Amino acid sequence: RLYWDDLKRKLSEKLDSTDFTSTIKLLNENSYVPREAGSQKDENLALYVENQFREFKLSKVWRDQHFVKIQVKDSAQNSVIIVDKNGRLVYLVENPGGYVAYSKAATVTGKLVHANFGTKKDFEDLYTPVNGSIVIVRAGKITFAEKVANAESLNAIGVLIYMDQTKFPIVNAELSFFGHAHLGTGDPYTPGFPSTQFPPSRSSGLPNIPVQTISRAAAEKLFGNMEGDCPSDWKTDSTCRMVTSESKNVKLTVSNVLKEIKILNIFGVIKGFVEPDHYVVVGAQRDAWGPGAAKSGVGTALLLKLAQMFSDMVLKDGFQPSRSIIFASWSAGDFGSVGATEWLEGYLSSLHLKAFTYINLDKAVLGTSNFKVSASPLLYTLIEKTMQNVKHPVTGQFLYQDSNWASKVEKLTLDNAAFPFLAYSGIPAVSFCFCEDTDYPYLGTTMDTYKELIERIPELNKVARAAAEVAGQFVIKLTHDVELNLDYERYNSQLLSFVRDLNQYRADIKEMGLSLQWLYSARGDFFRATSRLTTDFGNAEKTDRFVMKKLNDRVMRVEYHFLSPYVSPKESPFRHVFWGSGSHTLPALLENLKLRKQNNGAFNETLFRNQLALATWTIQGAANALSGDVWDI
Amino acid sequence: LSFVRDLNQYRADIKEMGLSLQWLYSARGDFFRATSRLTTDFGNAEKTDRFVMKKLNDRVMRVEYHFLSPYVSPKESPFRHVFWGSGSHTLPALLENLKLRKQNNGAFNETLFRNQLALATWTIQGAANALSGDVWDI
Amino acid sequence: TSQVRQNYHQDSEAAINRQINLELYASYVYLSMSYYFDRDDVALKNFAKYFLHQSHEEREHAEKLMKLQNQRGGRIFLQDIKKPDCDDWESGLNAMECALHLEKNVNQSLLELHKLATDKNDPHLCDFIETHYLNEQVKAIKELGDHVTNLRKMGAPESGLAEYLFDKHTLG
Amino acid sequence: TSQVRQNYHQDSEAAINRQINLELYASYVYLSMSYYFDRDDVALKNFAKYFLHQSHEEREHAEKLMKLQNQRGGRIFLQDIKKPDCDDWESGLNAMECALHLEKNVNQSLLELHKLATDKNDPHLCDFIETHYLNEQVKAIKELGDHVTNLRKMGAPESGLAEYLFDKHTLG
Amino acid sequence: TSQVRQNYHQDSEAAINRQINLELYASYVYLSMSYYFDRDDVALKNFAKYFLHQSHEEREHAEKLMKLQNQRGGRIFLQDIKKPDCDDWESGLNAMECALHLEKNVNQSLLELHKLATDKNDPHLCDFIETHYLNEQVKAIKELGDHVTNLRKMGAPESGLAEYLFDKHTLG
Repeated sequence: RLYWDDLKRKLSEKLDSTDFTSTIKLLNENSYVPREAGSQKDENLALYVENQFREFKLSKVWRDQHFVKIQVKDSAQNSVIIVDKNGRLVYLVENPGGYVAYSKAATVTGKLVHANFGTKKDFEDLYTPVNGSIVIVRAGKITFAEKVANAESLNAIGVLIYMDQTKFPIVNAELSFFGHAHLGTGDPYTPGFPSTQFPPSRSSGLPNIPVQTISRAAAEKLFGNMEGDCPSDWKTDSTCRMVTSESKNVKLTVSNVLKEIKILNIFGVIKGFVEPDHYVVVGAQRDAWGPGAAKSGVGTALLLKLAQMFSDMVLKDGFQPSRSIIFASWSAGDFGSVGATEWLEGYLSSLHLKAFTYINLDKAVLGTSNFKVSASPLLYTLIEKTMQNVKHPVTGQFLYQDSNWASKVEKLTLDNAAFPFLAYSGIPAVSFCFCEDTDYPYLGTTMDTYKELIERIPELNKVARAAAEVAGQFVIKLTHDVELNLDYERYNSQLLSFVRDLNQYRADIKEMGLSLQWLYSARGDFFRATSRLTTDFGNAEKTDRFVMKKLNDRVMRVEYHFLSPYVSPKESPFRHVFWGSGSHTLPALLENLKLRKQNNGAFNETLFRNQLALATWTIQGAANALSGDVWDI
Repeated sequence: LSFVRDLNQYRADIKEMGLSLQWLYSARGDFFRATSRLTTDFGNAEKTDRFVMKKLNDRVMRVEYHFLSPYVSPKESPFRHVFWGSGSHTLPALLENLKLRKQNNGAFNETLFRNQLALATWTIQGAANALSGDVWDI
Repeated sequence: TSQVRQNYHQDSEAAINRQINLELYASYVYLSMSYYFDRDDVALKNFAKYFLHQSHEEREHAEKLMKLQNQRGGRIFLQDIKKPDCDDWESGLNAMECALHLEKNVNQSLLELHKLATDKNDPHLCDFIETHYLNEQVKAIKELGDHVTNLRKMGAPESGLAEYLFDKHTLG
Repeated sequence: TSQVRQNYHQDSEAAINRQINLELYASYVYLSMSYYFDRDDVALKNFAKYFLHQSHEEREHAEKLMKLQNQRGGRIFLQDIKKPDCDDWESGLNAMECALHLEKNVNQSLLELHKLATDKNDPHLCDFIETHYLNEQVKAIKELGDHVTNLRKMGAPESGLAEYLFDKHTLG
Repeated sequence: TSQVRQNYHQDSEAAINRQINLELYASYVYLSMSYYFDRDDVALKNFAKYFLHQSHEEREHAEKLMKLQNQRGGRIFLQDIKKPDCDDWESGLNAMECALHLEKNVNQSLLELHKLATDKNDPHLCDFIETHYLNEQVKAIKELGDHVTNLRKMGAPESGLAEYLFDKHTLG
């Protein structure tokens, strides 16, 4: 067993002589260049990664194979067409190079209406009714899946998406791009039974309208046939317009088809010396529509180098992780973390007893200016201590520069592989990156190349190196300390913050005959439960692996006990009342209640009483799950 | 065994529906393996080492719960135990739906069965996987 | 519906309108290139003549597509002709490289058009594209490739002598 | 500054660029008009021929202005060529009326250009406009006026016979 | 990769090289046949002239394919030209029958080439094969069939008089 100081030094010095750019460049070679999930090139890289793991001599390397239905574009072209309502003659504007996976295959003709980013707010602020019209929106702010849903929610009949030059200062205006519009993760077409025969989807999160990505040039050509200046508030090109002329409307034809593919998740593992049946999981997306250097290459490179380093530290330098470290190369990430989700779904309710943390490595390097982090609050302390002794690659200062960084942390979103881990599986998760206030413009394009990457970021090797150090320090701390570096006390602030918000309606809870007393008591009981647990840790003999196991297991279950037990994972997979999606999340409870200031019928008093109940029960349950022995109350 | 033994009394009707029972047999096999490994582990454990026993005992303590179907809400159907609970998610329900296929009456529900078959298989696999221990042991 | 229309898909009609615009755009690019070489500070008269001829050929290409649209009973829909990507074409070599890129883009559009015509089982339109456009594009691309190669081998763009002599011997 | 430039005001240079765009626009209007008459449901081949010729003349007008810009040491700056105001020109008479309006607009632009050249004491530019443009516009406007008059007197646009016979006798 | 290459599959490139060899082989077969009829013990000068012309046509066919390879940015790869199957062609009739068999073999190769071009969605290559090769093969095969028929009906190969008169009337 080594000292944390030595492990820190060892990791750092191994990192110093590590060549990241070579690997990123290597992954950008023609053997791997265009690696859409399931393709032979994806399969090539999968084989290469797998071989590398074998050369690193990890305890065991294996395959997690899955068959899934994705959507690819048909031999028939998707098309964007302008129609003259006079005589109904059509003019072809574009056959897009790209497409949007999970779009309804259909042909729709209507008026075209701009809706900015297609955010929920953008739609309400519209002075043009979207109903029965095709909508065009800029990429960014929110996922394609959300834009489609918001629009579909207002009865739009189709969606176009372009990259405006203000948000995406790309010189080539003919650039086409890719994404998906499945409002979830995993395979949307997952019949619980094999079939020839065709069953409907139900609560799939799939679009019922066609959605399609277009080049900025094609959008500006559409603007050429539209009227109305865009609000300066949108801060967009002067090109932009709002609505088709009276005599014209647009026709969209999407003919994407379902294809079944064989994806491979490639796994390596360094077994733990004390509790090998518990793991930290480190993963990266291996697939990409185009070259996907930043989208896929960076992550996969870090995955490979981290795997190599840790294998060397165990075999040469005497590092002895208490718990196991699993390295995961995912496929079909581009379709909604499909690879990751399929694997997660094998262990719906059991995984949280083995995996205590997931570290995502996707898009860790996109810029230089900033260091962003999204994570479970359970990892805020680990993250903080890690930023306090990792240096900025350009700047030289420690990453930790703001004592208040934790309150400004944004939550994991659906397009992040870290999301299903936390919100569906109840495993604390963290994603982080070096970046700007600007999205990396080339993501999802054929311009996401190494050359492009090394050009916007000439210090690529140093920056990737800093990204590896944070992930590496995470992984060491997590498998070295006898306690788990999961700060369960953090959820007191979260509950406090939530009740603090809720208490801004102590009046409206009166006019409904409701007391919030049982909820306050749940919050109090959780506080007590954490306090008792901290005391127990302090009074425990750190060398007694039996008592530590028992205390650590309690910590490992905190996250999962915030998954609502009162909703089916099939109907709503994202059960986490803090971080998931649906009417069972604390945020939903607040939004339903904010709709009570308006005397409009949007408020749903009944729903709220149920939400209040389920929240209280969930929180009580978590407090009770943490308290320990049934005679201690 | 008893349950599959019963189910196998329809290996014909599973043909006329384009279905294989192969993934279910494999789940049953995997559970068998998982228990065998666990018994071996107990035998090889030092009965005086409360840490290793804790770990093995905790695995035993979770067997029962992993037969609660993870695919049904406890509010809609509280009795989730696929052996002992109530509803369309229990193994018995799967059999009863299938026994309704000898009558050419519309009571049989082929679609439901394919879902039942799936959920059962998944539940059983999950339990086998939950019992196997360390993820590198497979 | 037009009394002459037969086996002519609305998608093909629209694609023909898009191609008309592209041909007109190509005409405009070549017009711009031509007069760049007519500048007193560039002064390569045979480059200017070569590109002006290419410009006029593209107008003929556009006109033939407009004729085709009417022949098949489709309706011509025109859009703005975008200005060329560049104002200053830098050198004879750079202009040739831009022309090569342009002709390859136009070819790709024509191949997409042919794929559509094939998908809609329109053999008349397939034959029209093959006869009047596809080999013309292959010849144009080959010629521009040859020109680029010669200019590079001669030492362009650095060698003003190279572009001068190419102007006289190849384009004269 | 260009080694050839002399007595050529920056305002004149800009105005010449605007005129180049207008000439190209006029070429496009006439191109659109021409193919309208080539439609199977319009089918007046001499109207089509007449307007196609007018279109080609406008391209020549644009080219001569581009030549002038370079002759004087100005720099050509191109902008998008806007699509014509109309897709369906309705009748022979209506197309002639649109052409008349177009040529009068172009003439007004040329007169404004001449006024600028006069204000900047540029007699070479004045003479260029007078020689190559002003009388051509007067002749074009007079011809279109004559055509409109004849079509009206013959009974157009209601009389399909009038436009048919005008197509044969005046434009044939 | 060649700066001109576009939509040209490596399989098509290879197939074009194989076709070049076949055309050269056909040229050689016809050259051999020609000089057989120039032997003092055969002495049919119009058979000799006919086959020599056919030989030269095949060289032209090969050259056009070499041109095509370069036009599309492929690279010519040559192989040995195999000697013809026969040294002594026996009679005018037998030579015609061999030529018929040869042209049908060449046609089959061209049809396989077209099938490949179709599979790779290469309409330029399809059109090239159709335009320059497929009907030429159909005409050649028909002509040779006609010749074989006439020689048989006249009494060849037994009748030396038949081949003599065919030489004068059909090939003269």
